Amino acid sequence: AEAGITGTWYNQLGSTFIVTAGADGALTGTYESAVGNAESRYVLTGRYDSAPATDGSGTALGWTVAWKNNYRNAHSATTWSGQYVGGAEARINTQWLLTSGTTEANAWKSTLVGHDTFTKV
Amino acid sequence: AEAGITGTWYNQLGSTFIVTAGADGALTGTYESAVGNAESRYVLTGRYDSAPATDGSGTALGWTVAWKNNYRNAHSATTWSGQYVGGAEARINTQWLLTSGTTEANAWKSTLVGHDTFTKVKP
Amino acid sequence: AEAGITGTWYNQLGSTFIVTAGADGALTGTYESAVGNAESRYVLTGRYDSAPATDGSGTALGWTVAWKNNYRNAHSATTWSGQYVGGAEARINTQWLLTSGTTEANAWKSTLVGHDTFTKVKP
Amino acid sequence: AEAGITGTWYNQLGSTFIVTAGADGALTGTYESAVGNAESRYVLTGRYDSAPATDGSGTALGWTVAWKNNYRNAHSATTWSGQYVGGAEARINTQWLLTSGTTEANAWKSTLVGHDTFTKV
Ligand SMILES: O=C(O)CCCC[C@@H]1SC[C@@H]2NC(=O)N[C@@H]21
Ligand SMILES: O=C(O)CCCC[C@@H]1SC[C@@H]2NC(=O)N[C@@H]21
Ligand SMILES: O=C(O)CCCC[C@@H]1SC[C@@H]2NC(=O)N[C@@H]21
Ligand SMILES: O=C(O)CCCC[C@@H]1SC[C@@H]2NC(=O)N[C@@H]21
Ligand SMILES: [Cl-]
Ligand SMILES: [Cl-]
Repeated sequence: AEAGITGTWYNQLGSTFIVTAGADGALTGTYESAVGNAESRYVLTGRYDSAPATDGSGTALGWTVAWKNNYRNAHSATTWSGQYVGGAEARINTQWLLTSGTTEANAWKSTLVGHDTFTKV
Repeated sequence: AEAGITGTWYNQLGSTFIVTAGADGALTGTYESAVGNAESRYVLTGRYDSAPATDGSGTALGWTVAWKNNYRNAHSATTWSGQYVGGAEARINTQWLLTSGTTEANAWKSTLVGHDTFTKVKP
Repeated sequence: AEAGITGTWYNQLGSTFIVTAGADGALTGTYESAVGNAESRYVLTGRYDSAPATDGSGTALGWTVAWKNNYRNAHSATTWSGQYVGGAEARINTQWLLTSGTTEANAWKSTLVGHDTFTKVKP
Repeated sequence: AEAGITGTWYNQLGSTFIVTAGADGALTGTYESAVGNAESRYVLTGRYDSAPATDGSGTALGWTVAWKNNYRNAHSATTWSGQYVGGAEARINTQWLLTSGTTEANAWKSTLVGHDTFTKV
């Protein structure tokens, strides 16, 4: 179920995700990406489902980062959807969608999809 | 888009999205889905990139809804990633990922993908 | 759907899809994209699940196009996964993944996702 | 570039992918999944781009499997889109879409998305 979601997590690209999970299902924190048109920290907000089921399943959650801060504005946003699994080795396994603002003409290629796995290691 | 995004929006399935965009790039609201293991409203939170470009580009944004409220708990969460295009007929075009909590064995089938188009209602 | 799928189809972007469905569940044809780093026709191959169900369910199918022909090489490939719904107005609703070849460092940005709806033309 | 794509590959679920790559860009073979409403082998057909670029990049490719054979018909099809990287440890990194045939009513939940990594180990 929910619990040790709060913390500093890192993914395979070396990005850093620092989050706080509130008792009612809210997620707040900052994100720093190791790749892309990004630099320093960005604000993130999400939600996680605070009453996961009791057949050892993961806890579903998701969050968003709009890539604008006081250093850069990449006119895009990424949303990560996945589930947390705690235990000896806790992991957050996600799939994400990165949409950039385009003109109608380029709207067909506005969205990248990928997957990231986060650990506190 | 903060004034332009704020409002009531509906999508092709008949689901309702009520949102407020804050000066800081924040999006907060409630979502009511016309389909699925959902009932009543659910809280949503997201962000939108406040200073787009001039030009006729869309404003990127995204939000999340964990499908748990006082009436139902579906143990899943959906994230919508898309762009807002304003105008007389403003629209928000998105693609979404719906992940259900699963055992490690069934994790390969935990995520659904789709796309929704939202139309804003007057006011 | 083998007779129903066989034909010329166009999607919202103005791209052409000419296909033949074989008794064995095979799909073979050519694709012409209205957008992207593409020119002329490209070969496509796919499969479709020949014995659907009775009922008013769609026929699942999917196909791939590697964007290389005698005129252009974009070093990318797109796969479309969707369902065929026949009737007077038959449609093929799909979601696709377009992967470009990259270095390991840029692999995180190698795949685009989208959705296309195709309309069959008479004959 | 292209080359040792032909062979028997296995993914993290233990599924087996046996493919033959033709000199003009065709891929043919069989697929056996370790999970899902599937059993025994299924026919697969795909394409790979036979002239990848010369900045050590992967070779883009994709293939499809309709899940019907003489044992089962799951009324679905999966398409894998990704790139091959050869070398000491060759890998095929993909993202896939699994669409099941549904009624219009259930069309919103007809497609699963996931990612698989294949090795010859
Ligand atoms: O380039 C941009 O548009 C802004 C930075 C995007 C970074 C992406 S989001 C998904 C992937 N996971 C990460 O940790 N960073 C990249
Ligand atoms: O069934 C669930 O797990 C919760 C309800 C999911 C409803 C989905 S979210 C994406 C799509 N868009 C909608 O408006 N409703 C469905
Ligand atoms: O630019 C490329 O790499 C090759 C052309 C890609 C065209 C894409 S495939 C999905 C979408 N549907 C179309 O008909 N065209 C675009
Ligand atoms: O259950 C079905 O509809 C048929 C079997 C699906 C097996 C899937 S395809 C993606 C993932 N990768 C595998 O090797 N098998 C599963
Ligand atoms: Cl606010
Ligand atoms: Cl044939």
